[PDB]
Amino acid sequence: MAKKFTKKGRISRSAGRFGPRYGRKDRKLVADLEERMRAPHVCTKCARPTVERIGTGIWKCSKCGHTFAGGTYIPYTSVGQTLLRTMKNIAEAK
Amino acid sequence: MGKRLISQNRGRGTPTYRAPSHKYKADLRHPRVDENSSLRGEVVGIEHDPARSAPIAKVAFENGEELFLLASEGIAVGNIIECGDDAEVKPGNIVPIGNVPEGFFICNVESKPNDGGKFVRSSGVYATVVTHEATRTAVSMPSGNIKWLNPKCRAVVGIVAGSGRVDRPWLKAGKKYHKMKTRAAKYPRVSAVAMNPRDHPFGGGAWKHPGKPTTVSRNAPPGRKVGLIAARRTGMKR
Amino acid sequence: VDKSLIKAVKTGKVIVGANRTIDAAANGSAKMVVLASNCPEDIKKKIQATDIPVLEYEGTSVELGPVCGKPFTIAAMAILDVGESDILAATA
RNA sequence: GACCCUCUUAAGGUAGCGUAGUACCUUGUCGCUUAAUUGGCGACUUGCAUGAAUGGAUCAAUGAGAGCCCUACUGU
RNA sequence: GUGUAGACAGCAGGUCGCAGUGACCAGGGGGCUCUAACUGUCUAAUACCAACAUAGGAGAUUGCAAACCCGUAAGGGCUAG
RNA sequence: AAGUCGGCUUCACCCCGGGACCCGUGAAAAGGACAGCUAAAUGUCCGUACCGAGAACUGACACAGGUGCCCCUAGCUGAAA
RNA sequence: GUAAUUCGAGUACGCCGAAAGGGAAACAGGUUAAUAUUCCUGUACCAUUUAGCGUUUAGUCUGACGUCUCAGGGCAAGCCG
Ligand SMILES: [Mg+2]
Ligand SMILES: [Mg+2]
Ligand SMILES: [Mg+2]
Ligand SMILES: [Mg+2]
Ligand SMILES: [Mg+2]
Ligand SMILES: [Zn+2]
Repeated sequence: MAKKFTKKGRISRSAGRFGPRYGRKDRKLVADLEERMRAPHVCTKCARPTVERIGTGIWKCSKCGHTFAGGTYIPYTSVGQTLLRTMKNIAEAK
Repeated sequence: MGKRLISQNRGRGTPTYRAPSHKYKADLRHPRVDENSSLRGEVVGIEHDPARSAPIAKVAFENGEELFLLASEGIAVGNIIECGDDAEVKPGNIVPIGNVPEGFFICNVESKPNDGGKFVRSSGVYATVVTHEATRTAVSMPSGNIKWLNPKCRAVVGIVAGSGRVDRPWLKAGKKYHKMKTRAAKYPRVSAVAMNPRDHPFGGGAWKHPGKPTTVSRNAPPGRKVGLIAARRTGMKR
Repeated sequence: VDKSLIKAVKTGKVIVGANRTIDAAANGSAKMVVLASNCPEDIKKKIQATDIPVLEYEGTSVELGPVCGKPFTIAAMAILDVGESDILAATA
């Protein structure tokens, strides 16, 4: 499907561009964060996966055109999720 | 006179320690509103601010003047903001902290009324309203302390955007170098024990050791408060 | 509301898409027009201007699509003639 | 050279490493490396005067860094 | 043979010399240790190193009319934070 | 003195468009465009030679250094300046 | 403000700061011992004022922008018959 994931070429992932440098821990952290960033995120108006990162904390929908501010590396954060959940439950209880 | 230290050089304000002000987009402050007024406005664009490494919003108000604003998370181009006393509680509006319910998150809080906002401004931080007495309200600051603010203070509801900025390690001197070009900080910094006895209280010797205790009292004169300034404790937790 | 659409797509006249629904509504042959919840507000102007009954759909167009039999997304759909279906009974 | 005692003017070195870039005695003793080695490596070690962010041990890739050995090469 | 082309790749036979990247150009290689992780900086004119820097780890002060600092003062740096 | 024609290629130059990257986000103002057309008149001031370097600069020199390799360069061999 | 200034930070109003940033408009040939998009021949172009003949949309666009990588078109140089 993607590039050759041979018997070896499978652990580094996107951190394979650093070669033999910076140690195992940092490379693993950067790699995992990169697979989270490259994910197919979902829109809020469209409800179609079209969201990609334009800048530091700026996101946009390719089809929908919608622009919004979010996380630096991921569109939606857990704390914002909790705020939405709590405020929406309070509103809906009224 | 053994040479002055880096802190005193920053005090003088030489060009090496001055912020490159012309790079920054604009100052962030709350809209100025007279007594018993409520102005609205809808976002026109979302923009990057080089002075904080976080997004900011451009909003055009009904009078005509547009202002950059500290962008809370979720702000999108098109939504209208209703800053004023009569605003409802929603993510984005600016309302007094006296009539904010307990448990709600806020940010860009002011010290005294009509300051524009001074607390809770870096990426992904937020504060909480705890209690509402008649004369004050206690909010838990992101540091972890309780602060007693005036009920007639303004603060945008939500949390500051850009959350998670420090989950990505530098892993190079080059990337951190590039960040420091748009700040007043100096990069890189020499360590005190590697200097000469003219330059620092810790310098000198045939081997690199502090020589004297690193904890310094709070009453030490300028040019000597180097190290652990008036520490209450030291070491990790055993 | 949900099982009637199965027969509306199986039998009778239906058209999928915003523009053909606009044409059917203006022509008036479309007895009823069905819309998804999160559709753009630019479409509701015609659906109110058109006398045709406006059947809401609680879901979003993204899941409206697959239930209608099409993998893609459906914003506004019209049924010109029901035939062997009773979605109109849901609307009128 | 244990362990009961000590000298305990606060306590008396845990993991590790160890003749070290730190070992005065000293060219310390044994093995591999040479016809022959105050050398290099490995082992022991009663450590004049090792030791845990005065950071300990080890470490792939990198080095106009510092030692020793093999092969090819040569007027050294 | 591929290709729109420029060109590129491959084959069969013959043949010369001591020698066919024939001149020019153009890595010697391997093994065992100590040391610094690495790329970087350094005594312009005797010291390019194991020294300095670095990412990583930890500690301390401060809720902003703050901590730290410059000025005799008026006022300022950090701070469009 | 001929002064007619075809073909191949084309950078290191011009136009146009796409993609990726950023805990870097990559100037401002004068000026110009959108209502101009015709006619005559006006367009002041300063520089302009020559060198720009193994002899015109700087190092006391007609100095093997430095400023300037700052910007450009034909045929063959060859990946190639 | 300072004992005081020719000294000192800030604020308001001005004004300067790029012969490699922005930028209204010209090319070929000839002529001298030494100057040439400057002089001469030919063919052009752009502004400000005056007079005549008409008119705004007046708020937007442009000037006006990073590093890397790639397709397409064109062309000076080059080569072949
Ligand atoms: Mg001293
Ligand atoms: Mg020897
Ligand atoms: Mg090194
Ligand atoms: Mg060091
Ligand atoms: Mg000027
Ligand atoms: Zn969308």
